[PDB]
Amino acid sequence: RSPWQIQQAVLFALFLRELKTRLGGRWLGVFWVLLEPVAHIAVMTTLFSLAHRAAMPSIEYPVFLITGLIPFFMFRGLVTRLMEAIDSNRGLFAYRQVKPIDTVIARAMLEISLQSIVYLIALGTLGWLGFHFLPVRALELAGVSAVLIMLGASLGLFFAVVTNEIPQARAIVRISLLPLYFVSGVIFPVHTIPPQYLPLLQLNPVLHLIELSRASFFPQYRVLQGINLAYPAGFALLSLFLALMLYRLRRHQLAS
Amino acid sequence: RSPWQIQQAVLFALFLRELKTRLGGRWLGVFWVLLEPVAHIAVMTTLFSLAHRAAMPSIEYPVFLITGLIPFFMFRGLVTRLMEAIDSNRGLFAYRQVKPIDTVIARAMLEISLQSIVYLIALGTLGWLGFHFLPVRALELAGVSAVLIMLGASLGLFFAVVTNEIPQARAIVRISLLPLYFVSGVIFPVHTIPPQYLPLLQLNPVLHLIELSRASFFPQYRVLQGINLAYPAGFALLSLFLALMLYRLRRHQLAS
Amino acid sequence: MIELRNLTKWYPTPHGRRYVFRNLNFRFPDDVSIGLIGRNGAGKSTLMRLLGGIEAPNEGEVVTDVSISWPVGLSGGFQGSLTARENVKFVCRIYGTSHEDMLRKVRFVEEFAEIGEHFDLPMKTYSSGMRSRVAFGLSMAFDFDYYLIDEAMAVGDAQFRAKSRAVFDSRVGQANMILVSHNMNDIKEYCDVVVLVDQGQATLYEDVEAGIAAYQGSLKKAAAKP
Amino acid sequence: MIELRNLTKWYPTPHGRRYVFRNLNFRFPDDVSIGLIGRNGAGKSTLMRLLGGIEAPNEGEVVTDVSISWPVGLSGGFQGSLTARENVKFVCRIYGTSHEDMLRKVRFVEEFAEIGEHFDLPMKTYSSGMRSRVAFGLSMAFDFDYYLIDEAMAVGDAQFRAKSRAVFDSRVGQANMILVSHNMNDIKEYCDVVVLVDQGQATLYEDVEAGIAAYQGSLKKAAAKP
Repeated sequence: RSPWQIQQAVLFALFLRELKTRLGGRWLGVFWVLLEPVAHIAVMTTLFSLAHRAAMPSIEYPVFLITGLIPFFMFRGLVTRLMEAIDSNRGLFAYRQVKPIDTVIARAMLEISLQSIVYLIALGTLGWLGFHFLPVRALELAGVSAVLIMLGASLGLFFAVVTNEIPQARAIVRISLLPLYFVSGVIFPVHTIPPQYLPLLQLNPVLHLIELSRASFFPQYRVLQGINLAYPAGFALLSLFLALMLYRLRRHQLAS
Repeated sequence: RSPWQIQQAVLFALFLRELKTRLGGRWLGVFWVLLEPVAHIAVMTTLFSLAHRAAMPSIEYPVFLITGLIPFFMFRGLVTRLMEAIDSNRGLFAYRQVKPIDTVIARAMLEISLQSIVYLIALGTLGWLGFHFLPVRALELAGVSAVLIMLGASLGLFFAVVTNEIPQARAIVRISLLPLYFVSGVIFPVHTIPPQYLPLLQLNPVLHLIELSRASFFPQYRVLQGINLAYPAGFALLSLFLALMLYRLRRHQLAS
Repeated sequence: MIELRNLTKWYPTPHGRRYVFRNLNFRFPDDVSIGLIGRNGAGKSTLMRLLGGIEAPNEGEVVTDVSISWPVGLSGGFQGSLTARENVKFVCRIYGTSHEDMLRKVRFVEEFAEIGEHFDLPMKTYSSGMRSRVAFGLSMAFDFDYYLIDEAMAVGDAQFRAKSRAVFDSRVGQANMILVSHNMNDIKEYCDVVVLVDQGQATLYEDVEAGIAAYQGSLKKAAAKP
Repeated sequence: MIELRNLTKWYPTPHGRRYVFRNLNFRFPDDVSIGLIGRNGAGKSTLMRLLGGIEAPNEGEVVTDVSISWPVGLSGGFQGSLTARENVKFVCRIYGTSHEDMLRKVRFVEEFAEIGEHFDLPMKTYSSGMRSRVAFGLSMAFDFDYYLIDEAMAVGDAQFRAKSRAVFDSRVGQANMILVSHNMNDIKEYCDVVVLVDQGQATLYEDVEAGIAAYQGSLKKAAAKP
């Protein structure tokens, strides 16, 4: 019994276990999770269509909005469901060979698969409406998406380990996520905001990731200066190393 | 033992119970419930100051934003904490002489007291900075605030009774509250949006309540047409009657 | 003086309503110890919960003028986040206890529990026996006219069993107990009258041995049915 | 082979660390039945949990080359919102058991439980006896080298207790058992060696009678202390 096989078995068990809780018992969670993006699409198209037309006459609003909104939804879902993974299955730690990291990565893979399904469905229904859906450069888009996924999972694991025996921190990080919706410039193009506040907004790694994903997805998309992948890549690597180190240091205390 | 006396005793007990849970265990909840408004103040002042200056040169941004944001915070807190009151103390109905409505109104009065304290503190710190804090017409402001409080408590009770034995509904109403932040026009003055979408936005009662509160609070504040108190007042009365009726119908089934 | 008037309790099931009690009208004898006996699933626990106010009957009501306790040893009414002192504070806040009385009661509960520093720890941070000790203390706290017991005499360790039996014998003669036990010796020792619950109907026997024989005959008739 | 190497376990209390075990190193005898006895609070239950993997030691470790079971009859490891079939399926996936084996495991648990349609209903609607029955069935579902019992022979009704006793009698000769019981007749009947736990130290007696006499002498010495 090598550790890899039992790890895979318990990961599959936790994954389907999470899938049962997250999705509805009547197999209807997909309906709400598909309603979440379309409401934002509707309100932003009815609220900022002419503003985007004044912004640039090159890319239509729906595809440009989806290609940034869905990765942001993946990021926020990874952070939120990863920070609550350990303090949701306290009883399941009674069995041997369970561990908390297995729970957090089962939730991570469930969120990744679900949001990948949502992204594929959105791309399909976008191509069914006569829009442009095929990525011009798919390899760079895949790399950017992988970096964003790693950053989100790392931040979620860090918040899960650090904020043990203090639920109240979990209450405030969520309120930190709300301005990040507008700071990241997912809704409106960042080319319109004046440079007077650009550098303070260049410290958001998800901003760089979103612009690079849009640049790799669209043909002839102008990326402004200081949107290198090096800064979010280093941020993700450092945060992942820090979170893994903190989990390794506090291992038996997290199980309880 | 009159029913009012035992009701008051259990309300005071349930009230302090909700207090202990909501406030921090180290007497720290005041810190975050004061931090939530100031972050939004800072981001909206750094993001829309010149836009408000172009809007009207009569009312400065901080007081105008506070006087609409704090009532909206009270409304959203009432709805959110009221709808989760019954499915948070399921082990409390084992004792007799207690009812779910006692828990929901204890949470309502706790939220009202907390937000009133926050509002008074914000007004004090606004007057300490040389701004204008004294309401010109305080009776109309008090009536509008009472109507808004009743509407919020009624909606919370309705969502508590209706969405029992289905927590998934509580998952989606939160995503219904996020656009309501921008629909209600609390941040930016509603005088700037073109009339082409006004008739769809006049169906929000909290919009009417916020504009009427601002009109009763500020001297010489222009209120646009169709912002009568009659529509939100009738909305609140009808919703309260419906919620009380639905609670009375599903009384024994609620407590289990 | 306890009466069940038109008591009709049923549970919702996918096959319909599972009727536990159908228009049950029954008057308990006054100022005597009662032994509630019956088959498994006959509704003894449901009847005790209805008497104690845990479950509200759908039709009819329970009319009483004396204080009826909750099930002794029931730890389900506690909050895992709250501590023992706060829990008993809330419990005596329910009944409108005075400050001096509740303070002393709290001290009495802390002495009876023999739990120590964990007394200031939340219920969640408790074991099953520790919760049982706390629940027993608060159940015996209020000077109830009627005390409802459902197999609570066998909880805890041997020392806690002896202490609970000693305090119970101290309370014998000052209050009446309604006891639900499968051991007929306990019914003989601690009860003066017997109430047999079967098919949603309650039968009163002023003689303990007669009710025991009736229950045994009902069991034999049920076993003989093919 | 079971060994506790440098096992140091403590409880967090406001007055400091309530140490239960301090540098406990002890080797269990192999292929024999063990009776873990000791005073109340001496550390029998927490040592059993450490052996079963429920709680990890603060310092040291437990080294074993044989399967050690969870506390038999423990319902704390279940999910209230999940039904018994999916619960035992999840426990099967925990140990990496094959599909055919899981099927029979599920069938065996369902047949032993004798619950019925509620087997497709979740534990939040279950009672204490139903939870004990399903926990017992899920415990017997796997062939453990060592089975751990802490007063699990007093659960259920007379018929369920008799069925469990007959099953364990059939099991005797195929697997080993660690028993924590205050009744020394069960220790004499079922255990071959005795391990006494006192003051964080474990003492092994190859003779059951010698260990029982030592524990009785320790109890007498504790009672004689003023």
